[PDB]
Amino acid sequence: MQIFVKTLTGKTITLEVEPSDTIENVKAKIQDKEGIPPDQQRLIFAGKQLEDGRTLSDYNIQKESTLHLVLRLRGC
Amino acid sequence: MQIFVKTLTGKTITLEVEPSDTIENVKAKIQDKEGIPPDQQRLIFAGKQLEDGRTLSDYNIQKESTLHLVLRLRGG
Amino acid sequence: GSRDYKRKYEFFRRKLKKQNDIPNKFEMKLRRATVLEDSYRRIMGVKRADFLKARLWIEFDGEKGLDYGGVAREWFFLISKEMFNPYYGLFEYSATDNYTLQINPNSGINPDHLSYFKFIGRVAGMAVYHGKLLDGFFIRPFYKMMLHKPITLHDMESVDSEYYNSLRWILENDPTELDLRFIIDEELFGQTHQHELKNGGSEIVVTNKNKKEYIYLVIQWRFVNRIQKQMAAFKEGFFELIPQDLIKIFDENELELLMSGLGDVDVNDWREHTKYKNGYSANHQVIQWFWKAVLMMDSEKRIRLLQFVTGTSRVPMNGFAELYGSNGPQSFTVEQWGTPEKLPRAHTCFNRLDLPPYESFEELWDKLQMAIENTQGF
Repeated sequence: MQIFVKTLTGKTITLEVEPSDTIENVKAKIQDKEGIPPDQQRLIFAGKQLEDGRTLSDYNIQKESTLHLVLRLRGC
Repeated sequence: MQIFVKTLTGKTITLEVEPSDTIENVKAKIQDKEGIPPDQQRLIFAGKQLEDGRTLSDYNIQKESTLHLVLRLRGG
Repeated sequence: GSRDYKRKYEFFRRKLKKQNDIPNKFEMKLRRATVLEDSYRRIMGVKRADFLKARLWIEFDGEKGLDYGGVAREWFFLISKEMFNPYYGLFEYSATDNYTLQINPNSGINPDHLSYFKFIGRVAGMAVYHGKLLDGFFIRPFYKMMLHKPITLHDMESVDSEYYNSLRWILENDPTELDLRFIIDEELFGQTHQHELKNGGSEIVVTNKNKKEYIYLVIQWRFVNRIQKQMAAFKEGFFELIPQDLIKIFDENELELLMSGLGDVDVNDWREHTKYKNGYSANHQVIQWFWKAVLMMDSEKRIRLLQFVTGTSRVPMNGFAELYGSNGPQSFTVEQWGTPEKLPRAHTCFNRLDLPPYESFEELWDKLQMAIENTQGF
């Protein structure tokens, strides 16, 4: 199933995934397309941060869902 | 002693001063360091503007005590 | 602001009037070392404020024959450095680690303050009247007050985010547990007066009943209540040059842009006052590429790089030598960190950029751009 990942600059990244693929895996796919390391990514779907351990299945992601990419680069 | 004067940017500076010594020449030591004419200086300790009519013993200034400088506006 | 802005501006400039009975020029002879007091005597001396509309003819320190507009641009710059200098007690930075300006509620320590605020108001109007810029940026609520717009909780977000979320929390969650009362404590020269927002003072404890009104009073107190007279004097000077009704075609963001422009950064200054860490030095290849990138950045991107590292897009009056962070003065810093496939990171509190040792300029460029562009202020 295709899903899209929207970045803060409205760029949309399209991915081919599977329900059993984990969030870590999706972030890996993102690294491949965009060069951003998984630890520097956060993914959001329906307003909630997605946990790396869990799969696309137990979050109700479906065909053509939109996820949001947030970069974790800044602190104090 | 060692005293601190905080300016309103947040720039604390540090003087070498004598408890005998009056506010006037404290201004002069500030005059010496950051080049601010003494007559243009308001000095403040414990929330009160120090009168050059008196002495830093009289104000009970103590070692590592903290002073506040604000500059004086001239007017029409 | 572009395009929509440019039309507004043209429409604005074309409405500005100047009377027939006004000299062709307004003459000032100033010395740079006393630019503030010399400018104050001259501008506050004028018989009619309208005289300030004639072409500025400025001469500094006896110098004859410099281009008029260049000197005027210099004057607006020098006079800004002085009027907004916190040392004088009129304006102050909105926080120890930011450099946006706000009226200092204690400005009255100089008895003449109100008259200086009118002077600044006039200078700000002269800038806008004559198509020049001030050098200094105010907090949003200052611009909203010029426009006669109410200040709200949301206006706090742009000034103090930490404070904002707390006020935000006791709007949604119950505040009773922690015995909060309608008391606010002001800090002044290391001292602490305490203030109560209403009569009855300390005894009232913040609950869900009084909750909203509490949040109100904190807002008016922090932004509005105690700088009324100062803001009225500034607005009075400013409206002697620019009609109040006409300025209202601009929202607060355009007004800021009208008065002060973008806030271009001095890159040479910045680079001169950078510290390096964990292996880097001014001569290190990666750092050479870094500054090459910054120099190849346009103005808004430079500003965004600066916000990304420091948490703010603004620079203090003394420039990058006088940068503060959360715990006192902190130079802009670049520390070697991570591996070349990482995006850069930032510790905003320490004005520190964690830059990977990228192995080509282009890779440094792409990764820096991606970092800056995909993080957001607000």
